[PDB]
Amino acid sequence: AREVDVLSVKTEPFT
Amino acid sequence: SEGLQAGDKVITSSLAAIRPGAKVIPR
Amino acid sequence: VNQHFANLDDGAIMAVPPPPVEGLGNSGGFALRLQDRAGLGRDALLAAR
Repeated sequence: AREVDVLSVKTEPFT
Repeated sequence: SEGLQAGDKVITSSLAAIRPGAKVIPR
Repeated sequence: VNQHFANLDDGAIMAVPPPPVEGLGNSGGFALRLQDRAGLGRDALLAAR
C-alpha cells in the first residue's frame, strides 16, 4: 500500500 | 460545483499510481 | 535510487544504466514498434497498447 496525502474537503465562502 | 461534500477525503498525490478500489495508506 | 524514490507522490522517477553501445538506443534491452498496419484508429491503438 502506497502512502498518499489526503485533504479533507471543507466549504468556505468565496466571491 | 458538484460531486463533493464537506468532510470528503480526497487524494492529492500518487494519482497516476493508484487504481480504483486499491488499498492505500493515508498520510 | 529506485528503492528510495519508489514511493514518489508527484509523478514518476526511474533510474536506468546507459546502453552498452552508443547510437543503438537510449538504454539497453529491447525496443519494439507496435504498428497500426490495418488502420484500426487511435482509440483502438491505445486499447491494443
